[PDB]
Amino acid sequence: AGFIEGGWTGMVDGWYGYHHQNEQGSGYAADQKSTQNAINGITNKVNSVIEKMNTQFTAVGKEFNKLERRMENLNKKVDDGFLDIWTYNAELLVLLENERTLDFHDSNVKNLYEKVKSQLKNNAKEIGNGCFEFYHKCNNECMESVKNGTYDYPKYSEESKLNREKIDGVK
Amino acid sequence: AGFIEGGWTGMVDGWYGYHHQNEQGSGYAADQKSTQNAINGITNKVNSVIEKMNTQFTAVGKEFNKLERRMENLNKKVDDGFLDIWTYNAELLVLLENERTLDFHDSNVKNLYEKVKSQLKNNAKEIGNGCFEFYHKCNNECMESVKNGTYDYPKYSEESKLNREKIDGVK
Amino acid sequence: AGFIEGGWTGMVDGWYGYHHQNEQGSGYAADQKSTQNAINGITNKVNSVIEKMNTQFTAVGKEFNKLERRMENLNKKVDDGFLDIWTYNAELLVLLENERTLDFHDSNVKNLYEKVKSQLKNNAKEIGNGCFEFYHKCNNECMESVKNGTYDYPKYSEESKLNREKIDGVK
Amino acid sequence: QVQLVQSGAEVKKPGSSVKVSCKASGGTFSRYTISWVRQAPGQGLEWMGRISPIAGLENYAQKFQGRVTITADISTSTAYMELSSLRSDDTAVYYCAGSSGYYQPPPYWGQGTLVTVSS
Amino acid sequence: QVQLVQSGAEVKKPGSSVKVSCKASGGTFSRYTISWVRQAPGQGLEWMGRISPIAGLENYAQKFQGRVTITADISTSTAYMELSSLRSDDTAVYYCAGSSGYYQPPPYWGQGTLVTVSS
Amino acid sequence: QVQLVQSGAEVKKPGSSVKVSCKASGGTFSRYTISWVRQAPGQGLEWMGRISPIAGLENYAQKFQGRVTITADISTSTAYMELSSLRSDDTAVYYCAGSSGYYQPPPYWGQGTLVTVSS
Amino acid sequence: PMDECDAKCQTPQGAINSSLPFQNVHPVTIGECPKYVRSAKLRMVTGLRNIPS
Amino acid sequence: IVLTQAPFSLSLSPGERATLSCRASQSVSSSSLAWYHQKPGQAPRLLIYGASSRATGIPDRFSGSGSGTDFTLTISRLEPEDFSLYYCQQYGSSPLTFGQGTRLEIK
Amino acid sequence: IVLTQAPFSLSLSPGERATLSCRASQSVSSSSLAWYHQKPGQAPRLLIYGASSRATGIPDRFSGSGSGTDFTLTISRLEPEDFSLYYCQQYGSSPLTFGQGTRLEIK
Amino acid sequence: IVLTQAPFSLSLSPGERATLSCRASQSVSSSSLAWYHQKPGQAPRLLIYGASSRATGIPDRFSGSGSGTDFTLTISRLEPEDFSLYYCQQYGSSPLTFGQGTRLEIK
Amino acid sequence: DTICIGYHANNSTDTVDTVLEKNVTVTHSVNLLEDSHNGKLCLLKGIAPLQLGNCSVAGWILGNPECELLISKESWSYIVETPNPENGTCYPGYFADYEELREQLSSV
Ligand SMILES: *[C@@H]1O[C@H](CO)[C@@H](O)[C@H](O)[C@H]1NC(C)=O
Ligand SMILES: *[C@@H]1O[C@H](CO)[C@@H](O)[C@H](O)[C@H]1NC(C)=O
Ligand SMILES: *[C@@H]1O[C@H](CO)[C@@H](O)[C@H](O)[C@H]1NC(C)=O
Repeated sequence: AGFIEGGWTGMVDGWYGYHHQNEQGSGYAADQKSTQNAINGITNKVNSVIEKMNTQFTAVGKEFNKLERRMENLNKKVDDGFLDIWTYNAELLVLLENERTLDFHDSNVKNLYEKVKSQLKNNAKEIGNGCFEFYHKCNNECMESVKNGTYDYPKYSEESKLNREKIDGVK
Repeated sequence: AGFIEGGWTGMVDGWYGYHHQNEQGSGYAADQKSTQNAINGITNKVNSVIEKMNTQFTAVGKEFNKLERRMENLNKKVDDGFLDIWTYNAELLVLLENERTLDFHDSNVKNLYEKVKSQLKNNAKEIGNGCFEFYHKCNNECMESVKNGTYDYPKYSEESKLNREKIDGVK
Repeated sequence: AGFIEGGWTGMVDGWYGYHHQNEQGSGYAADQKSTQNAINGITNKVNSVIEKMNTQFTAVGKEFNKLERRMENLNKKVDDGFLDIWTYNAELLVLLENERTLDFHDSNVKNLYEKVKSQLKNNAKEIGNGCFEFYHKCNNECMESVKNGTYDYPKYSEESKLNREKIDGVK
Repeated sequence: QVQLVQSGAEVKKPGSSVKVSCKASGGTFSRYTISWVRQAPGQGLEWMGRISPIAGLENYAQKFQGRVTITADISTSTAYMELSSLRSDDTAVYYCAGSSGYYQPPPYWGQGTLVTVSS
Repeated sequence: QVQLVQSGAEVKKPGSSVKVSCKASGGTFSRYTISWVRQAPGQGLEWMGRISPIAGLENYAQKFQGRVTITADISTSTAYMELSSLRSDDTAVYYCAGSSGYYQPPPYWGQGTLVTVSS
Repeated sequence: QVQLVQSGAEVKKPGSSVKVSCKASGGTFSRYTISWVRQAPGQGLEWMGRISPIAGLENYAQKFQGRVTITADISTSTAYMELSSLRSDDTAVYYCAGSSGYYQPPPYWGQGTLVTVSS
Repeated sequence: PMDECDAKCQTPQGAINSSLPFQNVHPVTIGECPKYVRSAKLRMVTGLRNIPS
Repeated sequence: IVLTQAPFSLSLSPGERATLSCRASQSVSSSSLAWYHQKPGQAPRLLIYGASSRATGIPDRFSGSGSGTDFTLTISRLEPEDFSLYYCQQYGSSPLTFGQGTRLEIK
Repeated sequence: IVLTQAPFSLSLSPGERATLSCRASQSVSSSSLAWYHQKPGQAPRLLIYGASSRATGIPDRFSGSGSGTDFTLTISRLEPEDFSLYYCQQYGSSPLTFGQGTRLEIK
Repeated sequence: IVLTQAPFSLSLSPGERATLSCRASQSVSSSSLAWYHQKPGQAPRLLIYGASSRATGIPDRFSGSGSGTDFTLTISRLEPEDFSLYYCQQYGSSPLTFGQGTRLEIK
Repeated sequence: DTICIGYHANNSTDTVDTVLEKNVTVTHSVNLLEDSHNGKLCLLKGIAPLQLGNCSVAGWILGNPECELLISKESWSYIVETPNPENGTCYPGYFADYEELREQLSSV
């Protein structure tokens, strides 16, 4: 699996994350920093939409007489005008925010792909479906290091070269 | 040519597409799936802007007397207020949608570039202007396969390696 | 340093630019074309927000009597309605424009990274922090050429191959 | 589903032009591609061209490449086919047909209108 | 800082369900993750689960995986824990606690409410 | 095209400061970069610095790096040059000039105002 | 008090000479004037995040 | 692209099974040659969507398949309603070319 | 993950220094095992945020450190307020498991 | 960068052709050394935009070219209006430095 | 030998808000909301107001004995009254359609 094919069920620890498999075990984990930052972003967005609304104590209804029909109709015009403006803006705002939010999340999962590729460089094969395969054998300690962003690339340099070289041809 | 240099005239089969040249002939084709999806997106966007507008039967004009000048001026204030709001929002909405639409399309043509690069991997040279050149000889069947997203990369693996190796130096 | 780590102080010649170091000297320079285009973009954006506002000579205040309280309250309703709409839209517009502006600028500095990588291809090592290191020795003339977008890649092809080959192993 | 309604029959003199209208109802015009097809008397169908009200991408058959203009306007939910320099060779019933997508065959054909070109 | 207020104590018969509410005040509800913890009489704490009002990501302890539903609604600034198929084994004080982040321990604990399950 | 108007002449005592204003009219202020140039009596021109009302990017000549502040405010469509710690060495005509771009020479020069520093 | 200037908008607190689209000086104005906004600030980014290396 | 859809006329009795087929100079995109049925005086009706999908509203007596440059329409349990003209349309090709028309006669 | 926080009871005189420690079957994420203090009848109070940060409002008598599968809480200058139960919580782990509870007695 | 624009004074008769040139310690960006003409008592007027474009509103008697560290201004058909000071400005450089000023005298 | 790509940074402490983050420090920003004024009344499009001072509009229009200095000006851009006018109706009564009259005289 991987972000290219679809999301994961069972990865309930966060919006974004990793799955790994090695000789010591396997399972899901959230990228806790990425997820919390994405959450803070979304939280600020939702709260901005809500908090910027000016809520004041009001008195909406107005009464009119038989010969105040023009005034009644103006009062109605005002309510319909404001209502169409707020309805149009609310519908449109939500649709626009939803397009950006879904794009935001797609961007963030790809950014994790770039985070890992940049960190691993040529010590892992890209699969193309959102996965990477190490050329070197990788235990639980290097899995944590990659997730942390502390992978000691030079440490595995020789092992990965030797394993890539299994298909080098002439040497 | 290619998307980097500008668009193509004569490619009238779609917004996005391919041009190819091989030993059996050449010409333009649309990426029919990409174009239809882009069209559905744009169609939904244009219709959303139009459909969300609340059109009701109305009665806009109001009459006022000599001594109802304050009421007339309020009625005018209301019309100018609503008009400036709708004008500002309509102008701004269109400018914002136009920036996003043009960016949307630039994103989609690049996405096709990524689609092809991902599929062909190292069996084709990137030109950098939006084109790819196969190392292997490619006939009409592989051109259709690449456009379809079914390119059998392994099938051409040996031919492409051998052709890339013409400049390998020592082996 | 580089755009990955943060911006530069002392690079006061533009929003986007280069720093270089070679045997003949070092320092900052703006990418004058990129910066001017980014500026034109931002300038048009700020002016659009301002210019599309319809400013008309007005007369905002209205007077009401003791028994015109409903009219006074409608007048107030109209002012509060318009004010909440403009306040909500102004706050939200600025927040949305600010997110796009900051993203715009991040996109533009990355685009320069792509500009240089595309131009230099494999004649320079990516550092990953926003820098490139030439394999060939590069003097002031090639620094200007790269900034101009006229780098004669073939000219340095042999020197860069020879320097990359210092770590080729078997040949 | 969309239903298409066409203008009535017309008779033209050689060298003149005809503008054949088509209106959509019963569905959303902007969501269908309009494709115009020529029915020659005593013969089969000939494709003349298509337009997408939203995407443009006007695409015409080579025979009429310098003669026929196909337009659409979502404002009135109509499409038009304007054919210049009419010949007696152009007597035919012209059909307006809708399609659910730009690259799909049309299942929603209109009435067909006869245009006769004669002296 | 947020302060949490819980519903009063309840007594239930085995097989029935209990819905324990928690309300937030003194801060923004939507900015805290709500985590529910069980205090067994005479024993220590057991985690039951958490919810983010904005992110969802409901996460439950395995023991109650098919039994407890945790919800939140930013509309009322509350969270609820609904536990089905009650057993005498479930007598405990249930605490509502807030956390400054999804991956942070909670420093803002509520009152605790006793739910007793008995005949 | 933009035209630039400057404040009148001023006389200052050594150690004091002068704030030289420039106003734009006849075009859009925010679209021009403002560049200040010093004309020494009996000598040529010296560049002092520039500002973009929208981009900032204040850029000052080294000689006045710790002495001159150049500002702009699109609100009033003006630019200012404030020079501190005045010396008799600073007697000069100070010109405000506009440029069509940040990296272009200015073709739109203003009036020039004399500032004299003396006892 | 009254004095001379080139005013475009005036509020009871004094005259305004400004090109900006919004103002928070006063809700009731006379003349060609920026829209009144309840907000304390509308600062738009033109520049970059000021995060030095 | 050249489409040669009507190499023959066909004469059948109601209740019979028969086939019609289309040939072309090049491939009709990917399985994108549609089939039409035309009753005299009527606009063409779509039968087969793409090389083989049944168009919405079309009876189960109609089916077909094909690829490339060679496609077939099959009608079983033929009824009087079916005895009219048949066409192929290259909707997936650059020009959306139509065939000549084959006529089915009643015995 | 299995957390074994209460291997022993502890009995101290006020003013003394003492430590408590937690062990686990796997690593508690990265330095993410929190410490809690519970006065009878009260909700648990957070003392240590993560393996070692002092939680806001907590006195300087409390400190701690650790990593992996082995963490320690130290209390110096012990006061009557401290003679209650202690717990560990794996807030950085998939289940946010709690320890058993250790009791501190007054001599 | 050091700009040395006025190595000499110049004395010409009206109607004559003559040139002025600027030298610099480094390159003036890419062809970005502008030329100015100053009538006594006036603000400088731009003649040449960049190394060689004619500034808008400038007569055809003015032209010039150059690159790097060596640039030339040419005036043909010299008129009384031209007998004033000339300057170079490195508008494409980091400091936008100006030259010293050369004076053209009338014979 | 080395080329690095970067962007501008400086000593500014101004901040902005966005929809995803708050209190972001920015190198340059534009305040689109005007909050200053001159503290004084002025000439609107170059034209002085009618300043009534202690007088109300009714005072001036009716010609209150104390509005003597207000009856020399023949044109104005706007009318200014003190916050709580004292010289208006001096012989008390109802001024019909007063609010309408003040709308009509708002610009002469
Ligand atoms: C920031 O201020 C310091 C003095 O405190 C000064 O040395 C430095 O050059 C300034 N930075 C910039 C980018 O101007
Ligand atoms: C932003 O700064 C102001 C002024 O110091 C402060 O009152 C406000 O709480 C800060 N907001 C955030 C989200 O930090
Ligand atoms: C009203 O008149 C008094 C003198 O009786 C004077 O002091 C005061 O300033 C005047 N007020 C106005 C608004 O003119």
